[PDB]
Amino acid sequence: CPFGEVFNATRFASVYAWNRKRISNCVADYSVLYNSASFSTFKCYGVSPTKLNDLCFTNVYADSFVIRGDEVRQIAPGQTGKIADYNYKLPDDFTGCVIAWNSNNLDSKVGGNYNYRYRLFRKSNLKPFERDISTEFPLQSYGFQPTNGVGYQPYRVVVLSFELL
Amino acid sequence: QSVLTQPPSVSGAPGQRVTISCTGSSSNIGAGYDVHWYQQLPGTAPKLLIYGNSNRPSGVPDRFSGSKSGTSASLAITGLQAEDEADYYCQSYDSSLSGWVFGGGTKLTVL
Amino acid sequence: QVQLVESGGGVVQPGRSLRLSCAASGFTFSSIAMHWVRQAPGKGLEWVAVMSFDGSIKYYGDSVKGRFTISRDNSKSTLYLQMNSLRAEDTAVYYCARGVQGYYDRSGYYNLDYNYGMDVWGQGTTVTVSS
Ligand SMILES: *[C@@H]1O[C@H](CO)[C@@H](O)[C@H](O)[C@H]1NC(C)=O
Repeated sequence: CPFGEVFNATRFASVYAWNRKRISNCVADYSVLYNSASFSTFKCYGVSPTKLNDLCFTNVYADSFVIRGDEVRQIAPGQTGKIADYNYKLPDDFTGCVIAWNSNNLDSKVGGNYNYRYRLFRKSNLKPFERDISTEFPLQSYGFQPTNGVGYQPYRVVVLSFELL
Repeated sequence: QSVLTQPPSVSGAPGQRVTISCTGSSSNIGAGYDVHWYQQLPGTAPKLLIYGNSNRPSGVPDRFSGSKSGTSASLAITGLQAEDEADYYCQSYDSSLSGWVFGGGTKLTVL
Repeated sequence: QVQLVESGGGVVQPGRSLRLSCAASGFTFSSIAMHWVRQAPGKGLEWVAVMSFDGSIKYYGDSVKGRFTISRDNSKSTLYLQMNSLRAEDTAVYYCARGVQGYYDRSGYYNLDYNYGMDVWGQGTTVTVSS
Protein backbone atom coordinates (compact mmCIF):
# COMPACT_ATOMS: atom_id res chain seq x y z
CA CYS A 1 0.00 0.00 0.00
CA PRO A 2 2.00 3.04 1.27
CA PHE A 3 5.25 3.64 -0.69
CA GLY A 4 4.79 2.24 -4.13
CA GLU A 5 4.84 5.90 -5.20
CA VAL A 6 7.91 7.43 -3.56
CA PHE A 7 10.37 4.98 -5.11
CA ASN A 8 8.73 5.34 -8.54
CA ALA A 9 7.86 9.05 -8.51
CA THR A 10 8.58 10.95 -11.70
CA ARG A 11 10.14 14.08 -10.16
CA PHE A 12 12.28 14.21 -7.02
CA ALA A 13 12.73 17.58 -5.37
CA SER A 14 16.25 18.85 -4.84
CA VAL A 15 18.33 18.42 -1.71
CA TYR A 16 18.03 22.10 -0.76
CA ALA A 17 14.28 21.63 -0.19
CA TRP A 18 13.53 17.94 0.18
CA ASN A 19 10.01 16.57 0.65
CA ARG A 20 9.35 14.36 3.66
CA LYS A 21 6.27 12.14 3.43
CA ARG A 22 4.82 10.49 6.53
CA ILE A 23 2.66 7.37 6.32
CA SER A 24 0.30 6.17 9.05
CA ASN A 25 -2.18 3.32 9.75
CA CYS A 26 -1.41 1.53 6.48
CA VAL A 27 0.07 -1.91 5.96
CA ALA A 28 3.86 -2.08 6.06
CA ASP A 29 5.14 -4.25 3.24
CA TYR A 30 8.92 -3.85 3.79
CA SER A 31 9.69 -6.60 1.26
CA VAL A 32 9.34 -5.05 -2.19
CA LEU A 33 11.99 -2.48 -1.23
CA TYR A 34 14.62 -5.07 -0.34
CA ASN A 35 15.62 -8.12 -2.47
CA SER A 36 15.74 -5.80 -5.49
CA ALA A 37 19.05 -5.61 -7.34
CA SER A 38 18.50 -2.11 -8.76
CA PHE A 39 19.65 -0.41 -5.54
CA SER A 40 23.27 0.64 -5.21
CA THR A 41 23.57 1.38 -1.49
CA PHE A 42 21.22 -0.28 0.98
CA LYS A 43 22.73 0.90 4.22
CA CYS A 44 20.40 0.36 7.19
CA TYR A 45 21.73 1.62 10.48
CA GLY A 46 19.68 0.93 13.58
CA VAL A 47 17.43 -2.03 12.85
CA SER A 48 17.88 -4.66 10.24
CA PRO A 49 15.72 -5.73 7.30
CA THR A 50 14.37 -9.33 7.31
CA LYS A 51 13.50 -8.53 10.93
CA LEU A 52 11.60 -5.37 9.94
CA ASN A 53 8.04 -6.62 10.37
CA ASP A 54 7.24 -5.51 13.93
CA LEU A 55 4.44 -3.10 13.04
CA CYS A 56 4.77 -0.86 16.08
CA PHE A 57 6.13 2.00 14.00
CA THR A 58 3.67 4.87 13.78
CA ASN A 59 4.28 7.75 11.34
CA VAL A 60 7.07 6.19 9.28
CA TYR A 61 8.91 8.94 7.42
CA ALA A 62 10.46 8.88 3.95
CA ASP A 63 12.77 11.71 2.88
CA SER A 64 13.66 11.68 -0.82
CA PHE A 65 15.95 13.88 -2.91
CA VAL A 66 18.74 13.71 -5.49
CA ILE A 67 22.47 14.17 -4.88
CA ARG A 68 25.44 13.64 -7.17
CA GLY A 69 27.16 10.25 -7.17
CA ASP A 70 29.97 10.18 -4.61
CA GLU A 71 28.13 12.50 -2.23
CA VAL A 72 25.85 9.67 -1.09
CA ARG A 73 28.72 8.91 1.29
CA GLN A 74 27.57 11.93 3.31
CA ILE A 75 24.19 10.46 4.34
CA ALA A 76 25.75 8.17 6.91
CA PRO A 77 25.68 9.26 10.57
CA GLY A 78 28.45 11.67 11.40
CA GLN A 79 30.07 12.39 8.03
CA THR A 80 30.53 16.14 7.79
CA GLY A 81 30.62 17.64 4.28
CA LYS A 82 28.51 20.13 2.32
CA ILE A 83 25.45 17.88 2.19
CA ALA A 84 25.28 16.69 5.80
CA ASP A 85 26.30 20.15 6.98
CA TYR A 86 24.21 22.69 5.07
CA ASN A 87 21.43 20.82 3.24
CA TYR A 88 20.29 17.62 4.97
CA LYS A 89 21.79 16.24 8.18
CA LEU A 90 20.96 12.84 9.86
CA PRO A 91 21.11 12.45 13.65
CA ASP A 92 23.93 10.51 15.25
CA ASP A 93 21.69 7.81 16.76
CA PHE A 94 19.94 7.21 13.46
CA THR A 95 17.78 4.09 13.00
CA GLY A 96 16.68 4.11 9.37
CA CYS A 97 17.55 2.80 5.92
CA VAL A 98 19.23 5.15 3.44
CA ILE A 99 18.57 3.79 -0.07
CA ALA A 100 20.25 5.11 -3.22
CA TRP A 101 19.86 4.01 -6.83
CA ASN A 102 21.35 5.19 -10.09
CA SER A 103 19.66 7.53 -12.57
CA ASN A 104 21.03 7.02 -16.07
CA ASN A 105 18.14 7.83 -18.37
CA LEU A 106 15.92 9.84 -16.02
CA ASP A 107 17.69 13.00 -14.77
CA SER A 108 20.65 13.43 -17.14
CA LYS A 109 19.59 15.14 -20.35
CA VAL A 110 21.89 15.43 -23.36
CA GLY A 111 22.00 19.17 -22.69
CA GLY A 112 22.57 18.55 -19.00
CA ASN A 113 19.63 20.34 -17.40
CA TYR A 114 20.24 22.65 -14.43
CA ASN A 115 16.99 22.01 -12.58
CA TYR A 116 18.62 20.60 -9.44
CA ARG A 117 20.06 22.73 -6.65
CA TYR A 118 22.19 22.35 -3.52
CA ARG A 119 22.97 25.02 -0.95
CA LEU A 120 26.58 26.18 -0.58
CA PHE A 121 26.63 29.13 1.85
CA ARG A 122 24.91 29.03 5.22
CA LYS A 123 25.77 30.30 8.66
CA SER A 124 24.92 28.08 11.68
CA ASN A 125 25.10 24.58 10.17
CA LEU A 126 22.04 22.43 10.54
CA LYS A 127 20.69 20.45 13.45
CA PRO A 128 19.36 16.98 12.53
CA PHE A 129 16.39 17.06 10.11
CA GLU A 130 16.44 20.81 9.40
CA ARG A 131 15.04 22.23 6.17
CA ASP A 132 15.93 25.74 5.06
CA ILE A 133 14.16 26.84 1.87
CA SER A 134 15.48 30.40 2.18
CA THR A 135 17.25 32.14 -0.71
CA GLU A 136 19.24 35.26 0.18
CA PHE A 137 23.17 33.53 -3.82
CA PRO A 138 23.54 30.36 -1.79
CA LEU A 139 22.24 27.84 -4.31
CA GLN A 140 24.01 26.42 -7.35
CA SER A 141 23.04 23.94 -10.05
CA TYR A 142 24.81 20.71 -11.02
CA GLY A 143 24.95 20.10 -14.75
CA PHE A 144 24.36 16.47 -15.70
CA GLN A 145 25.94 15.65 -19.06
CA PRO A 146 25.56 11.89 -19.72
CA THR A 147 29.29 11.53 -20.40
CA ASN A 148 30.21 12.69 -16.90
CA GLY A 149 32.09 10.54 -14.44
CA VAL A 150 30.27 7.79 -12.59
CA GLY A 151 30.88 9.83 -9.45
CA TYR A 152 29.37 12.96 -11.00
CA GLN A 153 26.00 11.43 -11.91
CA PRO A 154 22.73 11.84 -9.97
CA TYR A 155 21.73 9.19 -7.43
CA ARG A 156 18.06 9.46 -6.45
CA VAL A 157 18.66 8.70 -2.79
CA VAL A 158 15.71 8.19 -0.42
CA VAL A 159 15.89 7.83 3.38
CA LEU A 160 13.40 5.91 5.51
CA SER A 161 13.04 6.87 9.16
CA PHE A 162 11.11 5.16 11.94
CA GLU A 163 9.71 6.17 15.31
CA LEU A 164 7.30 4.86 17.94
CA LEU A 165 4.38 6.27 19.94
CA GLN B 1 56.52 -2.20 0.70
CA SER B 2 53.02 -0.73 0.47
CA VAL B 3 50.12 -1.81 -1.74
CA LEU B 4 49.31 1.49 -3.46
CA THR B 5 52.12 2.99 -5.54
CA GLN B 6 52.17 6.79 -5.51
CA PRO B 7 55.20 8.93 -6.47
CA PRO B 8 57.61 9.48 -3.58
CA SER B 9 58.35 13.21 -3.96
CA VAL B 10 56.52 15.83 -6.03
CA SER B 11 56.66 19.61 -5.57
CA GLY B 12 55.95 22.83 -7.40
CA ALA B 13 56.18 26.60 -7.45
CA PRO B 14 53.62 28.56 -5.40
CA GLY B 15 50.44 29.74 -7.04
CA GLN B 16 50.20 26.64 -9.24
CA ARG B 17 48.12 23.45 -9.38
CA VAL B 18 49.90 20.33 -8.09
CA THR B 19 48.35 16.88 -8.54
CA ILE B 20 49.52 14.03 -6.31
CA SER B 21 48.77 10.91 -8.32
CA CYS B 22 47.99 7.57 -6.64
CA THR B 23 47.45 4.48 -8.78
CA GLY B 24 46.47 1.11 -7.40
CA SER B 25 45.49 -2.47 -8.15
CA SER B 26 42.59 -4.33 -9.73
CA SER B 27 41.65 -5.78 -6.34
CA ASN B 28 41.08 -2.65 -4.23
CA ILE B 29 40.40 0.43 -6.39
CA GLY B 30 39.17 -1.56 -9.39
CA ALA B 31 36.97 -3.52 -7.01
CA GLY B 32 35.11 -0.32 -6.21
CA TYR B 33 36.16 0.83 -2.75
CA ASP B 34 36.79 4.54 -2.40
CA VAL B 35 40.20 6.20 -2.12
CA HIS B 36 40.37 8.62 0.80
CA TRP B 37 43.10 11.24 1.32
CA TYR B 38 45.03 12.26 4.44
CA GLN B 39 47.27 15.18 5.40
CA GLN B 40 50.22 14.57 7.72
CA LEU B 41 52.05 17.70 8.83
CA PRO B 42 55.65 16.98 9.96
CA GLY B 43 55.48 16.01 13.62
CA THR B 44 51.70 15.64 13.90
CA ALA B 45 49.05 12.96 13.56
CA PRO B 46 47.31 12.86 10.16
CA LYS B 47 43.81 14.25 9.72
CA LEU B 48 41.18 13.35 7.14
CA LEU B 49 41.28 15.60 4.10
CA ILE B 50 39.09 14.04 1.39
CA TYR B 51 36.88 10.95 1.67
CA GLY B 52 34.76 9.08 -0.85
CA ASN B 53 37.17 10.17 -3.66
CA SER B 54 35.69 13.66 -3.94
CA ASN B 55 34.00 14.84 -0.73
CA ARG B 56 35.55 17.20 1.76
CA PRO B 57 34.92 17.65 5.49
CA SER B 58 34.26 21.03 7.05
CA GLY B 59 37.57 22.70 7.80
CA VAL B 60 39.48 21.90 4.64
CA PRO B 61 39.15 24.55 1.90
CA ASP B 62 37.84 24.05 -1.59
CA ARG B 63 41.44 23.92 -2.88
CA PHE B 64 41.98 20.20 -2.25
CA SER B 65 39.81 18.26 -4.70
CA GLY B 66 39.87 14.65 -5.78
CA SER B 67 39.12 12.21 -8.61
CA LYS B 68 38.76 8.50 -9.29
CA SER B 69 38.30 6.80 -12.66
CA GLY B 70 39.27 3.19 -13.26
CA THR B 71 42.26 2.09 -11.19
CA SER B 72 43.69 5.57 -10.56
CA ALA B 73 42.95 8.38 -8.11
CA SER B 74 44.57 11.77 -7.63
CA LEU B 75 44.46 14.70 -5.24
CA ALA B 76 44.60 18.17 -6.77
CA ILE B 77 45.75 21.23 -4.83
CA THR B 78 44.83 24.52 -6.53
CA GLY B 79 46.72 27.71 -5.74
CA LEU B 80 48.87 26.39 -2.92
CA GLN B 81 49.91 28.52 0.04
CA ALA B 82 53.03 28.22 2.18
CA GLU B 83 51.08 26.48 4.96
CA ASP B 84 50.76 23.29 2.88
CA GLU B 85 54.09 21.48 3.23
CA ALA B 86 52.69 18.27 4.70
CA ASP B 87 52.71 14.59 3.71
CA TYR B 88 49.76 13.08 1.85
CA TYR B 89 48.58 9.46 2.00
CA CYS B 90 45.96 7.81 -0.21
CA GLN B 91 43.95 5.17 1.65
CA SER B 92 41.70 2.55 0.08
CA TYR B 93 40.43 -0.83 1.26
CA ASP B 94 41.71 -4.09 -0.18
CA SER B 95 39.36 -7.01 -0.74
CA SER B 96 42.04 -9.68 -1.16
CA LEU B 97 43.79 -9.17 2.18
CA SER B 98 40.54 -7.81 3.71
CA GLY B 99 42.42 -4.81 5.07
CA TRP B 100 42.71 -1.06 4.66
CA VAL B 101 45.82 -0.31 2.63
CA PHE B 102 47.71 2.98 2.50
CA GLY B 103 50.03 4.72 0.10
CA GLY B 104 53.76 5.33 0.29
CA GLY B 105 53.23 8.97 1.19
CA THR B 106 54.29 11.82 -1.08
CA LYS B 107 56.53 14.59 0.23
CA LEU B 108 55.02 17.87 -0.96
CA THR B 109 56.76 21.17 -0.32
CA VAL B 110 56.56 24.67 -1.72
CA LEU B 111 59.16 26.10 -4.07
CA GLN C 1 35.38 18.56 22.89
CA VAL C 2 36.09 15.41 20.89
CA GLN C 3 39.60 14.06 21.52
CA LEU C 4 41.37 10.74 21.88
CA VAL C 5 43.75 10.27 24.81
CA GLU C 6 46.50 7.66 24.54
CA SER C 7 48.86 6.13 27.12
CA GLY C 8 50.86 2.93 27.42
CA GLY C 9 54.06 3.40 25.44
CA GLY C 10 57.70 3.40 26.47
CA VAL C 11 60.76 1.12 26.30
CA VAL C 12 60.20 -2.63 26.18
CA GLN C 13 62.60 -5.54 26.42
CA PRO C 14 61.99 -7.68 23.29
CA GLY C 15 59.93 -10.67 24.35
CA ARG C 16 58.32 -9.43 27.54
CA SER C 17 55.10 -7.64 26.82
CA LEU C 18 53.27 -4.31 26.73
CA ARG C 19 49.60 -3.38 26.47
CA LEU C 20 48.49 -0.15 24.82
CA SER C 21 45.47 1.97 25.73
CA CYS C 22 43.39 4.61 23.96
CA ALA C 23 40.79 6.69 25.78
CA ALA C 24 37.88 8.44 24.07
CA SER C 25 35.50 11.18 25.19
CA GLY C 26 33.22 13.64 23.43
CA PHE C 27 31.23 11.17 21.31
CA THR C 28 29.53 7.79 21.63
CA PHE C 29 32.20 5.12 21.93
CA SER C 30 29.87 2.10 21.92
CA SER C 31 28.43 2.81 18.46
CA ILE C 32 31.48 3.49 16.27
CA ALA C 33 34.14 1.00 15.21
CA MET C 34 37.78 1.68 16.02
CA HIS C 35 41.00 1.13 14.09
CA TRP C 36 44.63 0.79 15.18
CA VAL C 37 47.36 2.04 12.83
CA ARG C 38 51.10 2.49 13.22
CA GLN C 39 54.10 4.18 11.62
CA ALA C 40 57.75 3.19 11.72
CA PRO C 41 59.66 6.50 12.05
CA GLY C 42 60.37 7.87 8.59
CA LYS C 43 58.45 5.28 6.57
CA GLY C 44 54.77 5.21 5.65
CA LEU C 45 51.65 4.44 7.65
CA GLU C 46 50.32 0.91 8.04
CA TRP C 47 47.12 -0.75 9.22
CA VAL C 48 47.18 -2.96 12.32
CA ALA C 49 43.87 -3.90 13.90
CA VAL C 50 40.12 -3.23 13.91
CA MET C 51 37.34 -4.05 16.37
CA SER C 52 33.68 -3.87 15.39
CA PHE C 53 30.66 -2.11 16.91
CA ASP C 54 30.29 -4.63 19.74
CA GLY C 55 33.39 -6.83 19.57
CA SER C 56 32.18 -9.58 17.27
CA ILE C 57 34.07 -8.85 14.03
CA LYS C 58 37.88 -8.55 13.99
CA TYR C 59 40.36 -8.16 11.14
CA TYR C 60 44.13 -7.84 11.12
CA GLY C 61 47.08 -6.79 8.99
CA ASP C 62 49.64 -9.15 7.50
CA SER C 63 52.60 -8.27 9.73
CA VAL C 64 50.64 -8.20 13.01
CA LYS C 65 48.71 -11.37 12.15
CA GLY C 66 49.11 -13.31 15.37
CA ARG C 67 51.42 -11.33 17.64
CA PHE C 68 48.92 -8.48 18.09
CA THR C 69 45.45 -8.66 19.65
CA ILE C 70 42.89 -5.85 19.93
CA SER C 71 40.12 -5.65 22.55
CA ARG C 72 37.90 -2.73 23.51
CA ASP C 73 36.26 -1.81 26.82
CA ASN C 74 32.88 -0.09 26.45
CA SER C 75 32.28 0.14 30.21
CA LYS C 76 34.75 3.02 30.61
CA SER C 77 34.92 3.82 26.84
CA THR C 78 38.51 2.71 26.26
CA LEU C 79 40.24 0.78 23.48
CA TYR C 80 43.15 -1.58 24.18
CA LEU C 81 45.79 -3.09 21.90
CA GLN C 82 47.61 -6.08 23.39
CA MET C 83 51.00 -6.92 21.87
CA ASN C 84 53.47 -9.68 22.64
CA SER C 85 56.65 -11.04 21.02
CA LEU C 86 57.78 -7.71 19.60
CA ARG C 87 60.34 -7.66 16.81
CA ALA C 88 63.01 -5.44 15.30
CA GLU C 89 60.59 -3.90 12.78
CA ASP C 90 57.74 -3.03 15.16
CA THR C 91 59.57 0.00 16.59
CA ALA C 92 56.89 2.51 15.67
CA VAL C 93 54.45 5.19 16.81
CA TYR C 94 50.87 3.98 17.20
CA TYR C 95 47.62 5.82 16.46
CA CYS C 96 44.11 4.79 17.42
CA ALA C 97 41.66 6.19 14.88
CA ARG C 98 37.89 6.60 15.01
CA GLY C 99 36.26 4.48 12.36
CA VAL C 100 32.83 4.92 10.90
CA GLN C 101 29.51 4.55 12.74
CA GLY C 102 28.36 2.39 9.84
CA TYR C 103 26.97 -0.96 10.87
CA TYR C 104 25.03 -1.27 7.64
CA ASP C 105 23.31 -4.45 6.50
CA ARG C 106 21.14 -5.75 3.69
CA SER C 107 19.44 -9.16 3.95
CA GLY C 108 20.07 -9.33 7.68
CA TYR C 109 23.82 -9.87 7.88
CA TYR C 110 25.32 -7.10 10.02
CA ASN C 111 28.74 -6.16 8.72
CA LEU C 112 31.26 -3.35 9.03
CA ASP C 113 31.49 -0.49 6.54
CA TYR C 114 34.41 -0.76 4.11
CA ASN C 115 34.23 2.56 2.26
CA TYR C 116 34.94 5.18 4.93
CA GLY C 117 38.27 6.44 6.24
CA MET C 118 39.44 7.24 9.75
CA ASP C 119 37.94 10.57 10.83
CA VAL C 120 39.60 11.86 14.03
CA TRP C 121 43.08 10.83 15.18
CA GLY C 122 44.73 11.08 18.57
CA GLN C 123 48.28 12.11 19.27
CA GLY C 124 49.09 8.46 19.93
CA THR C 125 51.83 6.60 21.76
CA THR C 126 55.33 5.58 20.74
CA VAL C 127 57.02 2.26 21.48
CA THR C 128 60.76 1.54 21.40
CA VAL C 129 61.95 -2.09 21.32
CA SER C 130 65.59 -3.23 21.07
CA SER C 131 67.70 -6.00 22.60
C1 LIG D 1 8.35 0.39 -8.86
O1 LIG D 1 9.43 0.11 -9.78
C2 LIG D 1 10.00 -1.20 -9.64
C3 LIG D 1 11.15 -1.28 -10.62
O2 LIG D 1 11.33 -2.61 -11.10
C4 LIG D 1 8.93 -2.26 -9.90
O3 LIG D 1 9.48 -3.55 -9.69
C5 LIG D 1 7.74 -2.05 -8.97
O4 LIG D 1 6.71 -2.97 -9.29
C6 LIG D 1 7.21 -0.62 -9.09
N1 LIG D 1 6.11 -0.40 -8.15
C7 LIG D 1 4.82 -0.36 -8.50
C8 LIG D 1 4.50 -0.53 -9.96
O5 LIG D 1 3.93 -0.18 -7.67
